[PDB]
Amino acid sequence: SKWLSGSWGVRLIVEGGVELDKASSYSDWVKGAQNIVDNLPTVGHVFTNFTHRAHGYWFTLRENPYVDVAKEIHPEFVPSLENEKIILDVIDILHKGGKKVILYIATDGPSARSGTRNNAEYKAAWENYYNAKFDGDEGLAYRTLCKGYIERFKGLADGYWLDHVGGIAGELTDFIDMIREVDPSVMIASNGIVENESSNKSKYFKDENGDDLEVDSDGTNDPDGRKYKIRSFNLNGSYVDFTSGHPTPLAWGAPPNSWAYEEFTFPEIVDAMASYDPVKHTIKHAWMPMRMKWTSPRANLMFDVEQAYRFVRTLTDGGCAITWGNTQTNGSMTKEEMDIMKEVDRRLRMRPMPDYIPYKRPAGAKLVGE
Ligand SMILES: O=S(=O)(O)C[C@@H](O)CNC1CCCCC1
Ligand SMILES: O=S(=O)(O)C[C@@H](O)CNC1CCCCC1
Ligand SMILES: O=S(=O)(O)C[C@@H](O)CNC1CCCCC1
Ligand SMILES: [Ca+2]
Ligand SMILES: [Ca+2]
Repeated sequence: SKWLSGSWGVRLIVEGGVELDKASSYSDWVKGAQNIVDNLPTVGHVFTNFTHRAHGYWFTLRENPYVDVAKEIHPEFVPSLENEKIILDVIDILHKGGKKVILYIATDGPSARSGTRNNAEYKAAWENYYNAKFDGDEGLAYRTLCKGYIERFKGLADGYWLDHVGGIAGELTDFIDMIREVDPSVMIASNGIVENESSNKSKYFKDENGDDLEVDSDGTNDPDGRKYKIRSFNLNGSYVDFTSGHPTPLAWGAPPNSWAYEEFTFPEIVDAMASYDPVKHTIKHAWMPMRMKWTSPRANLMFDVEQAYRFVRTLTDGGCAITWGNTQTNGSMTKEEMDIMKEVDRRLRMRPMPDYIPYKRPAGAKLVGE
């Protein structure tokens, strides 16, 4: 379990399903994986894909011991037999490079009742399957489909990051139970529902009256005046091993480099890990987008090297983990981001590591309550 504590990581997006088939002719994810290994020796872990980013009906593997997905469900759910080797080769390079591998799953699956883009044809094909073979029990159908791939990733995936969990077929706990039944040693994070041991509301920082804090301004030249709440990652739900780390949503106007994360979110979990008790606690982990969008290289890059270095240092010094939300082009990390990752890595290899520039509240940055 402990490998995640103090680890920093990057994302290598691998597409799934028919989208992987379409992207394979002009992309090389093997190069992208080798690129990470060769340039980022200090990186401890890499996030990549069991499903396509944010889409539960596109998988990175094809063959499945419990279902011929192409013949029984829909051919676009799986890549070609040749292209299913992409994710396997990626994992081999990362493992051979000494990296741990966390696999992303959009758990709302083909019915797409959460963040997966709705696709009527995909949903109908899926319903035809689970009604014919599972007599209407979508939850068991979905767990069984996924089980086949969890089985194939045994020893390859070191963890799983579950998204869209409010739309999962059946009970999320049954789905997590299924994973642990296949491989009880993998680390599991869930983007909601089972992280907060105390409640099913999202956890925000609060004042003495129990009201949520709100950022008013990010600084004198804040480009977006929308106020936003500040997520806490101090979450110890029993079903998960590490915190999902999803910060306040970008679409609400919360920048991923928010000063409030340096002042509230990160110090809280650094302090939590200072008392880490594996019997009681998750490994505290942050997944911070590099840009104002998670996966679009055209979105504004929100980190320079000095702030990215402080983010990684602050969290990993304290035994937390951090993952970057990197973007990919043609199967390799976007250059402008790799340049930053490389400079972070360079500094982390120095002995002593150089001090980071101290966090100071930006000019004009303030809470509503100030
Ligand atoms: O980074 S991923 O896409 O794999 C998972 C999640 O963090 C992204 N959520 C956004 C929400 C806004 C619209 C598109 C998806
Ligand atoms: O993904 S779904 O819409 O199906 C599940 C939905 O309950 C999750 N969003 C809540 C509300 C906003 C703060 C975070 C938690
Ligand atoms: O987190 S809570 O549900 O307590 C309140 C907060 O989420 C509402 N934010 C919306 C979201 C996107 C449009 C602008 C405002
Ligand atoms: Ca949807
Ligand atoms: Ca703002």
